[PDB]
Amino acid sequence: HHHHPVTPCEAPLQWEGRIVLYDHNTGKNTRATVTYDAILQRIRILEEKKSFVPCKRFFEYIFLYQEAVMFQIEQVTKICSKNTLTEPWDPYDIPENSTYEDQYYIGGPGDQIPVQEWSDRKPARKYETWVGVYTVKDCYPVQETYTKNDSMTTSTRFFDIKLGISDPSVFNPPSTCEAAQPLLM
Amino acid sequence: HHHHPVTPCEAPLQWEGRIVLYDHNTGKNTRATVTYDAILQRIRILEEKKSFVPCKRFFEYIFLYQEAVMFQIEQVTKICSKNTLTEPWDPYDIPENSTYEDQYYIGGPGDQIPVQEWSDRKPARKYETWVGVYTVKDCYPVQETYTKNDSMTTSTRFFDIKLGISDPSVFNPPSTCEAAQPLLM
Ligand SMILES: [Ca+2]
Ligand SMILES: [Ca+2]
Ligand SMILES: [Cl-]
Ligand SMILES: [Cl-]
Ligand SMILES: [Cl-]
Ligand SMILES: [Cl-]
Ligand SMILES: [Ir+4]
Repeated sequence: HHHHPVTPCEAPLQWEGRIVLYDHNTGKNTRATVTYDAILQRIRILEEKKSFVPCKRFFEYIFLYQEAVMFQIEQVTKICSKNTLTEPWDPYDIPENSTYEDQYYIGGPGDQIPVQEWSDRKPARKYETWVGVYTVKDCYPVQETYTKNDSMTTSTRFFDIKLGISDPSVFNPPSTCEAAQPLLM
Repeated sequence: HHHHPVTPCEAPLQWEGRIVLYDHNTGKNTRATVTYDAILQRIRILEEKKSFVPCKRFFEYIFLYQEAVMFQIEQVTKICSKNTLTEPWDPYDIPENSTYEDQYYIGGPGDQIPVQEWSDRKPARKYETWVGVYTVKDCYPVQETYTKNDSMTTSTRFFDIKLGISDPSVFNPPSTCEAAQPLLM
């Protein structure tokens, strides 16, 4: 008998890593290099081009939540958009009041890792809007599903995570962002 | 005035590296990981698959010139061919009697490398059948063009070369080569 943990582990506050964003609404899998900083509430997201995908435009996003602004740079053409942020900062961590779902091992004999699953499950709602899988040892994000705001659901996978920000230069918006608010999409 | 060098540098005898084979006769660019051993006169060549090339079969070649045999393994299906070698061993080096052509730098200010060009040029023949480019410092192969045997010409580029054979296991033919001489092509 293992004690149901009273609160979730604390996710790391700063890291450089890579994600896949699976958007169910359009079926698109966006691959990205991420710089994540829950202390200054900024996140920088660089989309990746793969061989022979049939879209031609790739974006860098710099979310600066402490200055209420997001910059979106078309990577090739360097066209920059500057937009106001209305929405609060949302960390990649387990909220304090989350429901404990389970603990299990991912992978094989010898090469396997213990992880935990948390959710926002509560008896009043049939369906969860949030599920997070996090390592037991270091509380690193592994996967999140997020059903939020009338039924736009995303699935995020996280990998190659490295504690710390070895390159803070990425949060400086480029010279071209003396700029306006386009919808680039 | 630099003295015309009396003999070419001596190419390294053993290395692991990668090549591109450009065959003019068919236009095909074959990318390969190579294990090269001029002492035991063996060479092992592993073709590389790239995303969405329209051929489906990729070969490992183990040339054992000291036992007069070559093994060709279809990589996925592991079908093995065992063939006799009639042809003598040919090293990746500059033959002793080669004509000196030139010395120059490849690349830019700060990031540039000095290399030499040798050939089999002689006044009796209008066209060279062999041209080799080799580093000045270490005599590493950079590029060869080979017009030999009625006008089948190949161009080879060499890169990521590492002195020594850190993995001799590659010269052991697989369990499936209790086997016969197919033409796989
Ligand atoms: Ca969150
Ligand atoms: Ca040769
Ligand atoms: Cl790719
Ligand atoms: Cl790739
Ligand atoms: Cl590829
Ligand atoms: Cl690739
Ligand atoms: Ir690729």
